[PDB]
Amino acid sequence: MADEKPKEGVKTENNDHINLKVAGQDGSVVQFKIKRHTPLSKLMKAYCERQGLSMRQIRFRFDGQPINETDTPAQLEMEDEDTIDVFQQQTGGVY
Repeated sequence: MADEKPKEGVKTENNDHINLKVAGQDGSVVQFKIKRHTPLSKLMKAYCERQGLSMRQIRFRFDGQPINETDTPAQLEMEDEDTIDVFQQQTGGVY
């Protein structure tokens, strides 16, 4: 069915608080914090804002199984300072 798709920056209640590490071999490792029920997308958009060198070349992957955009750390078990391997461009960023 058709519905709204608000993709803006906003704050919300505090559910959980886990840890994550974006180890980009094609760029650099970066640590960040997020809640249990939170759209990883919000993290992507923010990334570009800082280092918009490869927003269309981002792919979160873990040493166990692939990850999508409609997924969460709740049913992924990716907490406790879990470093999710991520790949990026080769001639666009800086590694």
